[PDB]
Amino acid sequence: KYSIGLAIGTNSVGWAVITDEYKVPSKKFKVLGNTDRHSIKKNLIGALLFDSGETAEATRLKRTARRRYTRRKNRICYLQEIFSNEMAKVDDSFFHRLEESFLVEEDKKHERHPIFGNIVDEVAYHEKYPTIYHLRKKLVDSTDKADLRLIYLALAHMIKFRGHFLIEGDLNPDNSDVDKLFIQLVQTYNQLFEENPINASGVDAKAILSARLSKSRRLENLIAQLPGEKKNGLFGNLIALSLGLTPNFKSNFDLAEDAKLQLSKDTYDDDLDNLLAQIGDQYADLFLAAKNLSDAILLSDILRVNTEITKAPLSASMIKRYDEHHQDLTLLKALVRQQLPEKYKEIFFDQSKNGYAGYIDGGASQEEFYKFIKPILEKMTEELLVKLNREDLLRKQRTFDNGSIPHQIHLGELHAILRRQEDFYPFLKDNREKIEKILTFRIPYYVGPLARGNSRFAWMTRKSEETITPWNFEEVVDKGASAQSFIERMTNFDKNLPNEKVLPKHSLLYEYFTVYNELTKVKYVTEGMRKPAFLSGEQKKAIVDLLFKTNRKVTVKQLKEDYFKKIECFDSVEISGVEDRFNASLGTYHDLLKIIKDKDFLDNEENEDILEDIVLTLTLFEDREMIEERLKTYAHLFDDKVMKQLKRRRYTGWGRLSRKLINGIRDKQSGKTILDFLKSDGFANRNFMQLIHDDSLTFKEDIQKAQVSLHEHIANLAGSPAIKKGILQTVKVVDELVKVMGRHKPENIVIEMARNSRERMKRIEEGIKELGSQILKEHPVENTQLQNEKLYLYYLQNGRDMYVDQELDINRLSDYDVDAIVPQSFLKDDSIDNKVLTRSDKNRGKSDNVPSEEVVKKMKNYWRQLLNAKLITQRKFDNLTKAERGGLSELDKAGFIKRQLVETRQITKHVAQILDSRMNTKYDENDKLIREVKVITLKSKLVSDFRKDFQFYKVREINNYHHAHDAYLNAVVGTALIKKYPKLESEFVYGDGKATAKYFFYSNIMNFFKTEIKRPLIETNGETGEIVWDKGRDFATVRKVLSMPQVNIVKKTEVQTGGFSKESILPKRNSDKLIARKKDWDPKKYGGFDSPTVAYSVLVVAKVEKGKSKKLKSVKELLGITIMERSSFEKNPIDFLEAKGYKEVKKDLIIKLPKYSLFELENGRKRMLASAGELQKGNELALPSKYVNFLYLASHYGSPEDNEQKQLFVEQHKHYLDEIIEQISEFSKRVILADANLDKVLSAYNKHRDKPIREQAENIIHLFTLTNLGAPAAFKYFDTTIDRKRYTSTKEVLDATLIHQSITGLYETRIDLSQ
RNA sequence: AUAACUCAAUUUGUAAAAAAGUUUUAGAGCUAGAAAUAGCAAGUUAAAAUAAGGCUAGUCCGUUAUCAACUUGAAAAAGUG
DNA sequence: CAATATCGTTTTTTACAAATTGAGTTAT
DNA sequence: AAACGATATTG
Repeated sequence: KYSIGLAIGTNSVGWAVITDEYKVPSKKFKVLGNTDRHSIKKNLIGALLFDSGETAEATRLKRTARRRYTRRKNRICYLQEIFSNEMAKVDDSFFHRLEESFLVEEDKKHERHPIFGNIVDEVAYHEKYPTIYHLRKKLVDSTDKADLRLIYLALAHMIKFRGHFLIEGDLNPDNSDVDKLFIQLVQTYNQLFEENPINASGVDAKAILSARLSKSRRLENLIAQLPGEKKNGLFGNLIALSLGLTPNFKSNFDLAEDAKLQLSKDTYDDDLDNLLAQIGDQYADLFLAAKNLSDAILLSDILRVNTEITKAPLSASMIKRYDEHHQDLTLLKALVRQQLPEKYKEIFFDQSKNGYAGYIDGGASQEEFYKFIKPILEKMTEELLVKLNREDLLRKQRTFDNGSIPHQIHLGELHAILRRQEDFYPFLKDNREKIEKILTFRIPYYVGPLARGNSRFAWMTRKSEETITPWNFEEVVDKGASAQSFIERMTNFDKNLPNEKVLPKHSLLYEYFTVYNELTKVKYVTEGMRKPAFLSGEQKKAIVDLLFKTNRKVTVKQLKEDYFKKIECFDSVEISGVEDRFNASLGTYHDLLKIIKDKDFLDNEENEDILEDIVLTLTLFEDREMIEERLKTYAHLFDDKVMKQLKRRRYTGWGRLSRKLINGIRDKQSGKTILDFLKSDGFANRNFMQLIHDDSLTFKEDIQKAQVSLHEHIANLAGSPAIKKGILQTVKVVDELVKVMGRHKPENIVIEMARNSRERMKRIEEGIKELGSQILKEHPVENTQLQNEKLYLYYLQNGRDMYVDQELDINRLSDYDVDAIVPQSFLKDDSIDNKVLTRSDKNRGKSDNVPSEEVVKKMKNYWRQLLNAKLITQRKFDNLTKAERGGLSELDKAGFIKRQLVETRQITKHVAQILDSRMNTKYDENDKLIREVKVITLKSKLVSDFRKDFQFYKVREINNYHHAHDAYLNAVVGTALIKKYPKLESEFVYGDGKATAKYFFYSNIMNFFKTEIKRPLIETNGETGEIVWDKGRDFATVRKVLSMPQVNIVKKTEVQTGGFSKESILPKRNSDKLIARKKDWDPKKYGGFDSPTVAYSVLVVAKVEKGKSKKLKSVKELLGITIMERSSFEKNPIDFLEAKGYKEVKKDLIIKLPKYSLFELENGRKRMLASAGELQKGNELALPSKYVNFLYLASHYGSPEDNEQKQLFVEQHKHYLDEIIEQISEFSKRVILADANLDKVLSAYNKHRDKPIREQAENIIHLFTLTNLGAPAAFKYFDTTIDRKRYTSTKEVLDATLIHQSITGLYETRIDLSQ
């Protein structure tokens, strides 16, 4: 009877139904409602359109913040309860006056002045401590009893903005010694390098190093004062290290191995060892003197103050900003009074402008302020331009860059103060430790929410049932159980033994397994032997003992040279399981050898269980203390020093397989586990896959007896949730396409699926740094410039030709080429991973393969550097060099040309497996599946070529029909292919010398559609002789369907979700639009929110009052039920509406009208709801095919003959231009009703009738955005911007007819809103 | 087409933290003038909220997914041409 | 009532598991 | 990152 074609997209599912002649049936569907019609004819073609599914990411970030906010509230709430009793004596109303600081005087309960509750004290406080940092410093330094209130403020400010937790352990501020500490580096160097000492030279390390520039410059500046020493010289890189940077010590010391050290990465103790153990331990006291100068200079850029003057150098640093800002602003006033007085009001009164007023009172950033007076200053000062570059000019203390500041330095003052004032307040002494905890304490990430079983999100497990707090957390939260659950709730079960947890990737047993499985198919021959042979049991264990347990990685060259030669005495050997080196390696054995320094223990086979628990622990837990905790049992087996280093050794990653599978389950026969068979299987050297599939053994069936919704099922898949929206809708479409054919399943279903600025500047910034290249500090760029492919590429290649070797010219990009590495005529990859910039695609070598071996030779060296500079990926590097493995074999070639029309994407196959198992559900007599329906899958190239080649052209911007057209051409091409070539079923249909013919064949698979290349009019399958294509009638019946104007389009109506409103918190204003940020906060006094999201409009017919007397008038209107209001409304719709003003509401006439709800009006004009307030265009323009194809060609400047018979088609049919405008205008005037817009278009067209046919078509294609279904949008007719006519009312709809559609549009229910 | 491993890149989902930003109030503006309006001085800080809120009352939850109509359902979802 | 213009919270860091794509080894 | 629905402003 029939087949179904689908096109699955993120915003659309197009569908078609086709009969055996490739025709698409029409049919009469019932039409429900209260209308004149009881039926309608509908062609079974259409498309569902829908807004994108969104990721949970924004939802998550909002969520994680919501919680940061409720918890910083409880921090202050902890602090305040401690203070309550002694503060209820100094000042009854203090913690209240704070609470209501936000209220206008009128709504206040206590005195307006928060701190002291009168004007004279409050005024005085502000005079003495302009900023809270003034108060922080005094409270830390001073010894005087201080006011409980001024103490409680300093403390809360520290707790309420406690800075970051990115450093572990304790930070101690101690500069002062920087000059002596630098001269200890220069001394404890010149000891070692006796020959060529560095002149300490009274060089000002102090200033150069604690200057306010970058690290990478403070370095240049410091080797600038050192004569005849390079910034890459040994002392050069030490200084980079002392400064916090990541330098590379390799070329100094002649190493083959990279030696980079970041003092404040957690592997520094292990990397320095790896170096020192290579260069000698007589260099320990050089990475020592560079650590000493590091601890005095770590926090330069935050501190800016000699810590000899104050235990409070962070606040002092801030008071410094204050004084400077004051000093500099006094001076900047004076200077403007003298020199540019006309412009003074502007700078200092005007908040509109980014003057000092716009800085302070407006909304102007430091950046925008600094951008405004750069000019003014130099047109006038010398010192202020110094400060503006440094970004140090009229600084505020609360700023975007305080993200540096660790919780440790604020804990610093927080501590100082308590110590100071516990001398006077007994309760600050008794509670000093509670209060540092509030600053200090932080729920560990591996615990998560502190839920009591109303958190979907939560997993932590309670050691008790009390309330958790920063002080009782250890004793009430079972942190270990939680830490474990954090990881184990996310890890895979062994798919094979689903009861069993996958082992740690780095499990000693796991690695043994991984090596054996790979060592059991290593073959080898000598000269003497008749055939290549597997390894013997005995051999493996000797290979494993001598090679795997002394080298991290074992080479084939080690195998030949180190085992065979020196244990077998073969001068020759030919190995056949591995290449170059062994994929598997006992990574963990050597980790543990280097640490437990006892070979005999790791081998000893009774230690197995323990060492498998040590690694599990090293993997489950990344908290070093908890690791210590877990490892405690075994303290007795290895020295103090050896536990200190086991705990630091952490692992991540999980296996794919369990312990039971590998070395647990036995063969009944053998009493041998898998690992036993890998370790020795005699003459057969069976491998895991095999072992699990050979019926000679117990294993396959020990496994088989261990095995096991739709919406749930689709959401559990792996891909964008955007495409998973398509997937559901495509299925739901298919079930209505089945219902519509009277519950008859198709013979066939055909599915095809479809496929910035910041991340690029970091890829280059980082790239060029590591490369030691001047190109940035020589042609600065910005984030948004690198969206130019050619510019991006130029910079990713160090301004250098990828195929030649020679600078390129930033000013000649437009003359050079973006060549594809593996050519575009194999791989339709057009990403950075397959593109290169070069002065011509020529220099590549052959058009017909990877870049030549000549080129690979010359360039390889550079490609490596770019690879090492993360300026090319491994994928790109590997393609680039592939010519030096014979490049593209005539079978790799064939490989890709099949890949071009065969879907390999996992997600598409998931789609097919679902549709198959849903269509095919009945079993035969021998009890295998009866496959009633074939699920064909197609790449999107087939139907695009098919469209190019027979001139069924597509132009997306005309209307939404092409989604449906593609799905029809998918059912057509799809069913034809597997009619003509039933053997391609193995490749396209879901379920269970030669290379050049595979190519030529797949290359040409689609020929049977054509009459010449000479093929017969009628095409047939040679075996069954069934008809597959009648070139004399079938191309005609395609052209019919394409030209068919009534195609079923349908926007998915959708209840809106997300933010209540816009986020912006607006000044006060009289306006019923404004929304209360909290119940008591009338926005007429406090400001608040505008722009709520309508979750859905709702038709109210009721009565409202009118005029002084409260005469009931009668109304029918659309009321927008906002997202906030939604839960209220649904709980009691009448009550909600009554309180809005409505009366005698007719509850049975209440229509939910989601976004997009459809309305047909007067001349088949349609509108779709956007809001209770604004309508969208609801009509499609059915442009004739002749005009579509005209517009394709015209706009598009085969070969010369056809690219001429189709250019002479354009010139001959130029009447089509005026005809196409005539079309848009009969439509626009019937349905769009944008008089002035239509008339600027008519005008716009007429002026440009004098311009090439190509140009005039490119821009008629833009005119369709006047006529496009959905929200109006701006477009240009040439240089004529035509702003959007919008429908800013929903009244006209209120007596129109509501159309309620099925997903397919086929079934309807039209209601005639005249009631 | 599947399975283990290797190397790289990506995607999805979760938790813990940070800095700003905004909004009201507080930080006595001053000297003229009846008045509207001038001149000058000031400005860097702070409290609080940061989805309204919710009952389950947790140092929890609140912006993802899912949604034609009619009948049936809490619901998912079924029945309906 | 209709044309036109303005508007939209931003950014950091740490820890982790899972698919998937695609170059390679070994296998059903 | 737009796009498009909410606002104010404006004619």
